[PDB]
Amino acid sequence: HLPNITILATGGTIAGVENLVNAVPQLKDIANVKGEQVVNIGSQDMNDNVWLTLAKKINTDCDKTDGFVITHGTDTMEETAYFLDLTVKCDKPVVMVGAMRPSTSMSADGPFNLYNAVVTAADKASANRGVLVVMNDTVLDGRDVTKTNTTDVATFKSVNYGPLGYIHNGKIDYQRTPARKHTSDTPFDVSKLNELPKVGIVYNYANASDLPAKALVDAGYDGIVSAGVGNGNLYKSVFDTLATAAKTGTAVVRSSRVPTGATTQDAEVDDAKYGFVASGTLNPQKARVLLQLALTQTKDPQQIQQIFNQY
Amino acid sequence: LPNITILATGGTIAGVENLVNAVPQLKDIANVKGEQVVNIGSQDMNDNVWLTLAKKINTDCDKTDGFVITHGTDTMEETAYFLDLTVKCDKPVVMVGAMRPSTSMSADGPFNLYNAVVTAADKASANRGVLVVMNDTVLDGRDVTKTNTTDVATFKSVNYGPLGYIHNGKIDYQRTPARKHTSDTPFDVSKLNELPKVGIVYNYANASDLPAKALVDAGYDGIVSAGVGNGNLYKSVFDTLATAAKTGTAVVRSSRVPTGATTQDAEVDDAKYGFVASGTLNPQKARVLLQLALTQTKDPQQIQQIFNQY
Amino acid sequence: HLPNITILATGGTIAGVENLVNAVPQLKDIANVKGEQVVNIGSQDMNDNVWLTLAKKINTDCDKTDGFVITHGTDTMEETAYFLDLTVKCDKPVVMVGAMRPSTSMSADGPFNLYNAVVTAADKASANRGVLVVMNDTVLDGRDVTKTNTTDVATFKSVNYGPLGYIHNGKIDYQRTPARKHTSDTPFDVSKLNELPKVGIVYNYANASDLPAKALVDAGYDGIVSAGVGNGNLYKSVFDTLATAAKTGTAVVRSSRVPTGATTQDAEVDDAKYGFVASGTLNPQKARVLLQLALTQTKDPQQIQQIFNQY
Amino acid sequence: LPNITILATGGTIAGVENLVNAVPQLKDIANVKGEQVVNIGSQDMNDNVWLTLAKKINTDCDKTDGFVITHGTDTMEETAYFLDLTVKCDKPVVMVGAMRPSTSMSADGPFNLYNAVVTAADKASANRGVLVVMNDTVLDGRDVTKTNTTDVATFKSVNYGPLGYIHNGKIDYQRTPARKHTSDTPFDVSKLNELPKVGIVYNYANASDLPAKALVDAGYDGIVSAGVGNGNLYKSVFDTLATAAKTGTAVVRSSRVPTGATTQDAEVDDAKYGFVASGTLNPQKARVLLQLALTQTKDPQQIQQIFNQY
Repeated sequence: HLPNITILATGGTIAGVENLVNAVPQLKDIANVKGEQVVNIGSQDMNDNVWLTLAKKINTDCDKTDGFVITHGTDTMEETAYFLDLTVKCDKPVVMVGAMRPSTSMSADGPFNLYNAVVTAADKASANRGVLVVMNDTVLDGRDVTKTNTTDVATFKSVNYGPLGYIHNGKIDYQRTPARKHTSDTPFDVSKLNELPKVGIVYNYANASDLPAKALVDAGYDGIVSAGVGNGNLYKSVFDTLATAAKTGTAVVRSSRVPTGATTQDAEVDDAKYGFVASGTLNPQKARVLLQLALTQTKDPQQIQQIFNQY
Repeated sequence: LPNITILATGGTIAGVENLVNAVPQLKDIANVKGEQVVNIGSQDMNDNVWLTLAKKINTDCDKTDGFVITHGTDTMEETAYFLDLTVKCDKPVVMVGAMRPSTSMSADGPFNLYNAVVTAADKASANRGVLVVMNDTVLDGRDVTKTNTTDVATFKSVNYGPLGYIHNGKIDYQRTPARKHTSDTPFDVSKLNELPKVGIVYNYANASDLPAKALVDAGYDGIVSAGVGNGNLYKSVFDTLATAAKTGTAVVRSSRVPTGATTQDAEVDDAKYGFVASGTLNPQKARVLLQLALTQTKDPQQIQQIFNQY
Repeated sequence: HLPNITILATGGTIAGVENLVNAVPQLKDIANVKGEQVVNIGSQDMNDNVWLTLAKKINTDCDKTDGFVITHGTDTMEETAYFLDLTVKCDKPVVMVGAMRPSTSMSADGPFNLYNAVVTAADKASANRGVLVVMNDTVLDGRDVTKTNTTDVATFKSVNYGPLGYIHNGKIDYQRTPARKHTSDTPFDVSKLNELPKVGIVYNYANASDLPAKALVDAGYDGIVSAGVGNGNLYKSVFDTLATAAKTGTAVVRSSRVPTGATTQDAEVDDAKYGFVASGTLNPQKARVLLQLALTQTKDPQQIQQIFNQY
Repeated sequence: LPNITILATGGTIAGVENLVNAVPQLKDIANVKGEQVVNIGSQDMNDNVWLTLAKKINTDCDKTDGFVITHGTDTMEETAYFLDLTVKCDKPVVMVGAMRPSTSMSADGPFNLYNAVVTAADKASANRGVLVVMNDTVLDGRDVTKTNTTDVATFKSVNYGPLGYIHNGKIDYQRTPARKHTSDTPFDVSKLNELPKVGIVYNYANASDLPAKALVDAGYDGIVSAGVGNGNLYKSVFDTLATAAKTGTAVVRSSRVPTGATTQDAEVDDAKYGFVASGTLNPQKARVLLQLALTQTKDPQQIQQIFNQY
């Protein structure tokens, strides 16, 4: 008896959706695989509608399978993974996987990546660890995982807290699990939502224009995430715009363009004075995910900060 | 002992005249003179300070043996690259800051400043471009970047590595940047009062096109895209920047991904759209080169050549 | 009411033992500190006797304090930390700390390192995580922590599974804990031992002499750890000597000189055929610690392998 | 197309004559000829193979445009440095291997070999020393090391970084090693049948002196210490090596620590004891340089100078 694993595809094939058991025939040795094409897009075009589709599908079909593998482009896999980490209520394994080389190229990584993703989704030890990303023989938690390099097959790393386990010869030695609350331990419930609160991201740098921030404010955005410099700092003109926005109903989260480390609460910005929230180790795109979901529950900055301290 | 000028741009990391008293060991390695150029937090760094610093270094080159610039860490990597392209003095120019306040336990500023002066005093530091010295390491201004929000070891040359390490006041240099810098560039800011307007837009799932449209509507000369993966763009952002490029806006594809190049000949046909690929330059560094490129040319093929040489 | 923290010193001072509350006066704000000089040596001379002294002291004095900080040289801190991780039965916090710069040098790291070590030992959340190392604002588990650079203040990293938490403004956000069994979950009990089994380490490289391995065998060593090349591979002459030793009573553990990754069981060496044990992610010096302790319980290679799979 | 010679030292990574059939895309970039020099696992690499490879490359230099050497990954970093010091051909010499078996899913060997040939065919690769090409990256033979036991991305130049990255068959080189290599070294193995005996001892808590004593008793010409921290030694190991140095044994302090230099002027008075500090050379790389140094001199001051130049 092998586990039933459902592959949900979101784009092109990473090996070579119903043909994957022929493209990677050794999947037969580890699982009974069934494939469904959910959508077909490049992940640079990933969007809220696809996120809601995936969460609802996994939650609806949880009782019909033993685990899920989602094939997904690498560019925004880290965003989808965290969205699902917060909204999936199935605690069976949910594993995302992609490929940094075309499936037609020399030494394509897709085939073995898919094999190892199925290994992970079939391992009972993978349950209750949240939504996972499996790339380059490594199991990574959906919160901390990020794409660190533009081209390397080894690009995906959990840059602050490290991987959960390594895969060798079809076996995983798990030595870690994420302590932040995920899946069925979060209050986020998207089962009935057709849309998510509007949250945009602005970058900070020398001489930064306030026009991007102002355009999101003019459009009535529900939240703005700042990709700050250093420990979440803001260029003066951007600071001025976001200070006004926070006092007129917009939720403002300070994150950082710096690729590792937390944007902390007790540094150079008096968040309580301005009504801002500090993102911790969540990078701008991950902080956007959590802020959108926070905004389904509350608009209060103190309550949003508590959310950013727990999930 | 060599004469070293410390140009301060903010608060102390260890008045500016007092640094020899804060770090008395500096007297054993250099004759130090300090000047306060501006006094701002580096999160508020801007074009006017960049122009002031380049002009000052170029004007005072003959008056000193080397320069150390004290600077906040948040945007040091941007100022370093700007100076790397516009300074024509080939005497050492070294930037330094501190990740812990000078008043805090185990403050890093004192030894960082000591090592920055060591570097500026070392004859072997000349002709290597503008340098950043942090955590016992000499880093080239092009590749150096702040990798962590809090760690004293945050500054790293994440693609090509450091130039040398400092131990007991001595540097073993094993590398130098091949990209053209300082007097090997055509960028000459000596007579400029302002720089071309270049903004940065971020890409992510469901990204709004409104930031890009706002820069276009303001007549920006260039826009850098902090793309996903190998410089890819969310569809609506792509569409806005493609239309803008047809009108003459310079568009550089960079990446929010912290290491690796945004390459030509990947998923985006840059020649078709009139875009430029930034290579290993991250968004804020690509902005620096794009502003300077736009002092010379608006033509995308020529801008691409600049992004392949500097 | 502040916690009672005991500082156990093993060498020179890292800040500036009873004077430390004067060298770092802000310790008064976070703990009631008492210091004891256990030994006074450079950690390059660390040895079994000091290890046994420390474990027995912590176990004896557990009920007299709220947590422990051990000041220790950096060169072998990673070895002592893992030894204590396996032998301490006090589940109150035990934190090791050192300094990469002299306490008299510019920007000495010792003072703040000690402050943060006391913060960690005083945090109730630090309990039950095993023996810890606190360096450069980071809390690291004793198993995976290793010295990665010869001079950098940021040298200590948990290179396979990452840190447990980061320290900012005297507060720790713990997001991980080690899954391998430690402290009171191990069977290793050194309370009555005056000596440990003899275990030496041999290096592998091109053209490697068998003479180091032969000298340990001739001396009747109880175990030998190989610092293998790649995934625990051995130069032919070293392989030949260790194959003979394993069949004549010596325990042989394959580790690797490679600084990250596991020496795995199902690679190029048939460990069952030769009676060898694979060390997993334990580097040679850490594998020595566990092998010495395994040898207090058993000489059987299969049982030693199980130990290397659980601790 | 350039003529590239593939010298194989073990099993295939993608007979040796068949590589153009395993990787047909090689025909689009080079005229490839293969020769099997030896057939061993690289964990069994040894002095005789090193001498064979250096002599073969030096003899056949005029007959080809570049060399690729296929080699096991376990000791590739040692062979690369040996060749980096002894090859006098300044045409490209590139080493390559594979972390996954050629028969396994997503085997890395095929593309690694393709990129190695790209590198050997690129005129810009010349005069950079012996190179290792792995995971789309060109790495200098001195600093390159295997950092992980299993990862395809294991090879990194952990102190000074890579020389260039390979994308779509093109290399952007931004660095070159400053330490002297190839024809800038005095090491000449053309007439040597053997190399001086150099062994490596490890340091750790409670370390036995018996390994060191065994090498001394065998009359080893040199011993490298894999020290703790900045090249420190356990007392009993120290005492044995100090006595041996007084008798003429060459002793190099390296470090088991995987990055950073073993420096002069730290905790060990090298001049007093007659020891040599290895710098950034790890134990196995320090052995390579020490063996070659001992073909020229037994004097510790001269050996230290060699460790400061190569």
